[PDB]
Amino acid sequence: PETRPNHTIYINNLNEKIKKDELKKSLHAIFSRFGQILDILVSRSLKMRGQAFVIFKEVSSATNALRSMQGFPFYDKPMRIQYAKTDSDIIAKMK
RNA sequence: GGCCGUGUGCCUUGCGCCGGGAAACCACGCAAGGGAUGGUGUCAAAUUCGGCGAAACCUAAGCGCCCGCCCGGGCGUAUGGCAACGCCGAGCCAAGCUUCGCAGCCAUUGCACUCCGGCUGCGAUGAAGGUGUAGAGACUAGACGGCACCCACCUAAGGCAAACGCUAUGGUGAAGGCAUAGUCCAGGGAGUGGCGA
RNA sequence: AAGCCACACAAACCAG
RNA sequence: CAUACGGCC
Ligand SMILES: [K+]
Ligand SMILES: [Mg+2]
Ligand SMILES: [Mg+2]
Ligand SMILES: [Mg+2]
Ligand SMILES: [Mg+2]
Ligand SMILES: [Mg+2]
Ligand SMILES: [Mg+2]
Ligand SMILES: [Mg+2]
Ligand SMILES: [Mg+2]
Ligand SMILES: [Mg+2]
Ligand SMILES: [Mg+2]
Ligand SMILES: [Mg+2]
Ligand SMILES: [Mg+2]
Ligand SMILES: [Mg+2]
Repeated sequence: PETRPNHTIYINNLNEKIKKDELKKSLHAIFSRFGQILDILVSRSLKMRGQAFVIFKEVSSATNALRSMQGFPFYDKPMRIQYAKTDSDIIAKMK
């Protein structure tokens, strides 16, 4: 379902075969139509595989991303999005 | 093939010893013997270039002594040389391991911000051990070699235990592979030709 | 000298 | 005990 608003969004249920360095650019171009993107974290580890965190400059870029991109097929797989349960280390150094 | 001897590598015993180790025991220095040194699989590849050392042993230019002197000689000696062998820089290497890529399958629906699941497959780099290092050398093979286990003996740090204590990822079960076993091919056996003293 | 290098070469044997 | 060296068979 949904959680409570955040600067960063939690993306899961991805295709686990797409490589780290390739996927970043496939995310930096597709989501930049909501606003500016700060950083995209992707790990291929057993725990973090098929998961991605996308950090925007403002909430407006992330809130619309939750609605406009909910269910979008990405490499023949549905894209599930939730709000982040924590604030990113990239964000914590400013506030 | 045997018997005596010298050297060097070896192990055992009985000595020394601010080294490492928790102990076993390893390493170090020497001296006297040859009684002893467990097992099964696996790996067979690279085998290039270039420097550093050696004992006995063989020989005697130079130099020393001597045959009173020269002419010959004689005696000592390595600094010359053979060579068991001890090793250094660079390049390459099989399987087993450290770490990385890509592919393949099995898992995994997982909230991270430091990196990270397991296999089998090539390719890659790490640390061993090789190789260079045979009588110039060519080639087969397993071993005394690299590797995983297996067994006997010793110790027990850590882990286990209330506890006498249990337990090996720690020791001990030699060195030989500067060619070991083989089959070749140098070499001597057995010729002249230089160089050398 | 001991030994080294080049060419030539018959055996069993010795042969790292 | 192994390698190599000096003798001897
Ligand atoms: K000690
Ligand atoms: Mg014996
Ligand atoms: Mg070959
Ligand atoms: Mg003289
Ligand atoms: Mg004279
Ligand atoms: Mg003499
Ligand atoms: Mg000498
Ligand atoms: Mg050499
Ligand atoms: Mg060789
Ligand atoms: Mg060898
Ligand atoms: Mg041989
Ligand atoms: Mg001859
Ligand atoms: Mg030899
Ligand atoms: Mg030998």
